[PDB]
Amino acid sequence: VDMYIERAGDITWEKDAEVTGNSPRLDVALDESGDFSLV
Amino acid sequence: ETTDGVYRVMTRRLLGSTQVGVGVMQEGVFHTMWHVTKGAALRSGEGRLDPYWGDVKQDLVSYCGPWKLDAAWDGLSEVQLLAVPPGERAKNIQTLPGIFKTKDGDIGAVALDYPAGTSGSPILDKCGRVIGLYGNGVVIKNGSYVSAITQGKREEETPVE
Ligand SMILES: N=C(N)N[C@@H]1CCCCNC(=O)[C@H](CCCCN)NC(=O)[C@H](CCCCN)NC(=O)Cc2cccc(c2)CNC(=O)CCNC1=O
Repeated sequence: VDMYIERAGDITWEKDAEVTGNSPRLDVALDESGDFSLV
Repeated sequence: ETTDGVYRVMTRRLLGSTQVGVGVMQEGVFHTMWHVTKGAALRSGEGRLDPYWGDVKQDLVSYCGPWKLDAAWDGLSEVQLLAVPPGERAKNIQTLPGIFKTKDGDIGAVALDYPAGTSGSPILDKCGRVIGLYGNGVVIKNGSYVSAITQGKREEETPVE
């Protein structure tokens, strides 16, 4: 029942950050309920 | 409180608390993903935050005022996810976005996979501006995850009578 927020930090870009992840290009549909699905 | 920054969104039942998501306080407005709060009210310290604007299709909700975050991915540049995972320190991870191609246009998308309660974590450009929130995405064939860079519209001020 009790949903609450607690601060977790400042928002900053980190200068020497770890880099990861590829850059996929995906065909997707977005429905009226906010669901993305692959086409 | 409404001091700027990134916040965890927690739920408490009978035993202890669970982190269900993350959101961004900016200009006195709290920004998070709809699936984190289901559009319900939030407590901040002793104060209540009431939903103000939201859109389940964008999977976004703002509290106390209209959506304030208006920076967009430029397309070409790397971005950072300022991930705030349950039970862990906030950490930045840098990545070059891919693309969700939709019938209505392209959406930047990050191939970064974090616990569900990381939903709402901000994605940043190199100026530290929030260009979207993490956590509305798809699972591709090998089970890994790709999140849209989900950003709301900062509307012009509403007229006054
Ligand atoms: N699956 C991952 N590799 N990572 C995801 C990352 C989640 C990041 C934060 N975002 C969300 O929680 C949102 C909420 C719904 C928004 C809806 N508007 N969820 C999604 O965007 C996709 C939507 C898929 C397409 C819908 N057509 N749902 C999942 O991924 C659920 C899923 C699927 C298979 C297996 C699992 C969990 C089991 N893993 C775990 O429990 C470990 C945790 N990691 C995960 O949950």
